[PDB]
Amino acid sequence: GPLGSARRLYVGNIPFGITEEAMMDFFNAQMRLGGLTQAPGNPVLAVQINQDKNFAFLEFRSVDETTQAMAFDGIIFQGQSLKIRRPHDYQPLPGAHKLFIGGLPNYLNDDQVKELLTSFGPLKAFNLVKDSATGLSKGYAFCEYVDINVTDQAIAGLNGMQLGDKKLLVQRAS
Amino acid sequence: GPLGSARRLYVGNIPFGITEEAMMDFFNAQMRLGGLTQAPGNPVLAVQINQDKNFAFLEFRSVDETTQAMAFDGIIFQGQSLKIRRPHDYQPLPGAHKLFIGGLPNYLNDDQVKELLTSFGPLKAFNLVKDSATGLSKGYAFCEYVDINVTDQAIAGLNGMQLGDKKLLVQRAS
Repeated sequence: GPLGSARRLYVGNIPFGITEEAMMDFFNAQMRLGGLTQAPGNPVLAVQINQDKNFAFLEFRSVDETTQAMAFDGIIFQGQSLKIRRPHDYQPLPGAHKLFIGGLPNYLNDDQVKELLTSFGPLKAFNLVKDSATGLSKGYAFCEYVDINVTDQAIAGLNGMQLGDKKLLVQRAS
Repeated sequence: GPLGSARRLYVGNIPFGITEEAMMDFFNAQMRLGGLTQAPGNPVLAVQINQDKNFAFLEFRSVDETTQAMAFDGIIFQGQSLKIRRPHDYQPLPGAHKLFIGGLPNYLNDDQVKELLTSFGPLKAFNLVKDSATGLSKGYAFCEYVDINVTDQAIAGLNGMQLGDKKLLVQRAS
């Protein structure tokens, strides 16, 4: 559900043969050295390793320390660059990363506007704002990417871009 | 398998007539005497002796204790100085020869993908990655050959291979 999986992280590319205790000790040490821990003690409570598919799940004692540990993505552990991700059934709340897109040509329809956006990744929400009586586009839209990490990429790739006689605006809607 | 040779050592210059039990007793006693054990009990599980060529292999219960026993090179047994070495197939960096196989037709199952790989020799590890929900192949797999010397020939033979619709990507997984 909406509040599920908030204290766990997926860790991929773990070093071959590593133990759960070693992984646990490494992350707890890094949390402390890196200044990511928010109270005395160990933020990582447990590590569950799948040796066959070479991945682990970390369980944290708190929601906010789980979030902080996302910053370890790519950290090198016994020669291996670790892949750190949210669990697949973790989701931010609806609208958390809604985008505003302004400066669109009024003659473009929904699908045409969406084509520009979906080049960065799939969308879980989209609406092109139209005049209700005439059905004509007002030249701005909102969207949300399935993968929320795509949000900053769309902004970086589209914001301030030339588009016809306009300069496109793409920013977080709140 | 990979770690299997991480728990063995070669012993040379063994005196004539020595038994496997006497050798096992000797090394367990040495490990305990040196304070080199990381748990109660016996670190050496088994000894295999070749009387004709005057050598033995030791098998240990743990990777760390095997590494500790490297310190016994030159140790005196029945008046003779023993030669202690890693097995020739010892892997200093574990997983160095794990392969990634990508671009597989998504209808192929475990045995079919293995049939492609085993033409170059027997595997010690294999897994085809599947969607846990549907049980359907994601179109990539990992493996490890029993003989790591075969690895580069497999890459040479399989990488870039046209497989019906598909082109295979075969490389060290890292």
